[PDB]
Amino acid sequence: SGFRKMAFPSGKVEGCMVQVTCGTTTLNGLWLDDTVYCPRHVICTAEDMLNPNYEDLLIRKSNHSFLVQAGNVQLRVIGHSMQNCLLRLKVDTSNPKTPKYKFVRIQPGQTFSVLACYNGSPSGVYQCAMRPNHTIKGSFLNGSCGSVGFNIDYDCVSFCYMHHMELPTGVHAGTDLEGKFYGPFVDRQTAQAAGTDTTITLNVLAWLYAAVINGDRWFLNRFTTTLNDFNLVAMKYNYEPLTQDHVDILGPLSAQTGIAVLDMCAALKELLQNGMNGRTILGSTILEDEFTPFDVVRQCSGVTFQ
Ligand SMILES: *C(=O)[C@H](C[C@@H]1CCNC1=O)NC(=O)[C@H](CC(C)C)NC(=O)[C@@H](NC(=O)c1cc2ccccc2[nH]1)C(C)C
Repeated sequence: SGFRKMAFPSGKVEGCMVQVTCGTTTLNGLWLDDTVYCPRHVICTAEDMLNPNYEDLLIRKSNHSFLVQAGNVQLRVIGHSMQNCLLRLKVDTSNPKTPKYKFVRIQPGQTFSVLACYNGSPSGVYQCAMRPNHTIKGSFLNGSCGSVGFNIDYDCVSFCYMHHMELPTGVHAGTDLEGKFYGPFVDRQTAQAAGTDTTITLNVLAWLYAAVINGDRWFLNRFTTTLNDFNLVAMKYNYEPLTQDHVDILGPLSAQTGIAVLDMCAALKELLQNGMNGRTILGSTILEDEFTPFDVVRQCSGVTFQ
């Protein structure tokens, strides 16, 4: 029993973190086989960052403009290219600790673990949700760029995020491991704001199913609702509309609890309209939206506390 925001064991990823220096800028890189991936703004000076032309900045560098350090071992750069907002540095050694891996671009609402690193050295692990507005609420200081987000399936690390910047509201933006940003953001120290955000309805619902699987039913009710009548309540409270696809995804959790999806939607509508009345759900006083249906099935027991 219990329910916590759980990150994946970070071991396979720790063995891939290195340090990349260029000029006076130092950040982290990701060392898979004979390539190190890192944000391209590593090549910027402080004044380059306000309006950089990376194509022009990069052609002014050679292989030995880049210092790559793996623990105490220096790695020699033997090639370099720009892929979108990343640099790919080819090195003379292939990482013996390279795990089975993929590069994946995640969808909004999905979760992943972040390994926060400084100077190529892991320092912390926590779980994040890609928000609807394509930011994450991370915890990043100076020197954190090149930290990666990932999921682990079996033995395969699915890298899905690399960190680049912090927005004025204190939230974070970055790219997939092909260098394409999530959201409309660019790696420039310009005026850039997060779009308005929304609550991830599919995740709130999945977490109510988690609460029932762990033996709590106090928030349920005798009513039901149509998809359309729920979405009028969703609009009022700044929740994403629920689609038939979301209902289908919640199918297995509905089967393990015997609570029909639209019956749970009626429960949520009631929670939104009436509040929680000083009570908690899985230890929380608010409706939690950073757990996917996959997160719930992963963490919860397959047997309901009936
Ligand atoms: C990576 O090393 C570093 C990590 C941030 C430092 C603090 N917390 C972080 O996550 N990222 C950077 O330094 C960015 C460099 C590239 C984008 C070229 N720069 C920033 O993150 C600054 N970036 C902004 O984008 C910014 C400032 C600003 C002011 C008004 C309106 C919009 C707006 N965007 C940060 C302020 C540190």
